Amino acid sequence: YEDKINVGGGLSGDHCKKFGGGKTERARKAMAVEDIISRVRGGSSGWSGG
Amino acid sequence: KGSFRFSYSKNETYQLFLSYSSKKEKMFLHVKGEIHLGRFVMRNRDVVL
Ligand SMILES: *[C@@H]1O[C@H](CO)[C@@H](O)[C@H](O)[C@H]1NC(C)=O
Ligand SMILES: *[C@@H]1O[C@H](CO)[C@@H](O)[C@H](O)[C@H]1NC(C)=O
Repeated sequence: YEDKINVGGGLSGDHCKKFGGGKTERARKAMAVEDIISRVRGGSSGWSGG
Repeated sequence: KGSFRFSYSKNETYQLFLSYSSKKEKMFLHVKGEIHLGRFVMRNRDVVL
C-alpha cells in the first residue's frame, strides 16, 4: 500500500513433502515322503529275492 | 527509488531399496536289499574240533 509515505511488503510460502513405503514378502515350502518295503518269503534261493 | 528482490529454492530426493531371497532344498535317503539262501544252527554242546 502507498499513500502519503510509501510502505512495501512481501511474503511467500511453499512447502512440499513426499513419503514412500514398499514391502513384499514371499515364501514357499514343499515336503514329500515316499517309502517302499517288500518282504517275500517265497522259498527260492535266487528267485525269491529276484 | 527502491526495489528489493529475494528468491529461494530447495529440492530434495531420497530413495531406498532393499531385497533379500533364500532358497534351500534337501534330500537324504537310503535303500537296502538282501537275498538270503539258507540258515544253519550249530550245536552248542558235544562239539567235535
Ligand atoms: C516465488 O516463490 C515461488 C514458490 O513459492 C517460486 O516458484 C518462484 O520462483 C519465486 N519467485 C522468484 C522470483 O524466484
Ligand atoms: C523438487 O521439488 C519439486 C516440487 O516443487 C518436485 O516436483 C521435484 O521433483 C523436485 N526435484 C527432484 C529432483 O526431485
